[PDB]
Amino acid sequence: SQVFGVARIFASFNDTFVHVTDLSGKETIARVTGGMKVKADRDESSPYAAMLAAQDVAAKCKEVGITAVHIKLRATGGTKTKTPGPGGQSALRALARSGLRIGRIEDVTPVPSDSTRRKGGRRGRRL
RNA sequence: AUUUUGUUGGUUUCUAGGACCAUCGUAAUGAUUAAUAGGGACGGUCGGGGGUAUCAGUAUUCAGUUGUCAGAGGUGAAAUU
Ligand SMILES: [Mg+2]
Ligand SMILES: [Mg+2]
Ligand SMILES: [Mg+2]
Ligand SMILES: [Mg+2]
Ligand SMILES: [Mg+2]
Ligand SMILES: [Mg+2]
Ligand SMILES: [Mg+2]
Ligand SMILES: [Mg+2]
Ligand SMILES: [Mg+2]
Ligand SMILES: [Mg+2]
Ligand SMILES: [Mg+2]
Repeated sequence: SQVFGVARIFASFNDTFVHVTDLSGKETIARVTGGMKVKADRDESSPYAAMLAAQDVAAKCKEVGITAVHIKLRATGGTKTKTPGPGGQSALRALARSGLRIGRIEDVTPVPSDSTRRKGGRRGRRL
């Protein structure tokens, strides 16, 4: 039927990565980040920049033959936050509205079974 | 050692006295509770109680392979990087 890639979306609170690979993930097809669409650091992770980033990703996918993708959304994970950034929601909707077909969706945020010390110190970051 | 042998040393038998040792007979012969104190034993347990080994788990970082290409990182915004 369709030809599937894998859209590995890494949405932090400082940027948004839209990365489409093959099934194995060893072959990169298109990688457009929210920082390639704006010249201000403060909105590299904006929903607007993620939508533009996803459209460029979707456009590149079409000329190579990728007609559908599976979604593997992730946050920063590790010792840091597990909730996805604001750009992860926009890049997914933009991909679906660009004529690309959507397959399976999964959260693949790396989650420790209790692990390393987190930055900030005992008293946290004081603001 | 309490008396007397006319008498003082006496003298050791004698007398009597505790103090024990044996036998027999008397006797209802002789051991307070087990504290909703405690200690101990025992029986099924119950615990992320402790120690010594042992087996996971993903994560972090670093490295090896790869894949693409312009930014990545970080913040309230940036910059050092
Ligand atoms: Mg940023
Ligand atoms: Mg730029
Ligand atoms: Mg410090
Ligand atoms: Mg405060
Ligand atoms: Mg006389
Ligand atoms: Mg008792
Ligand atoms: Mg026992
Ligand atoms: Mg896992
Ligand atoms: Mg530059
Ligand atoms: Mg520059
Ligand atoms: Mg950045």
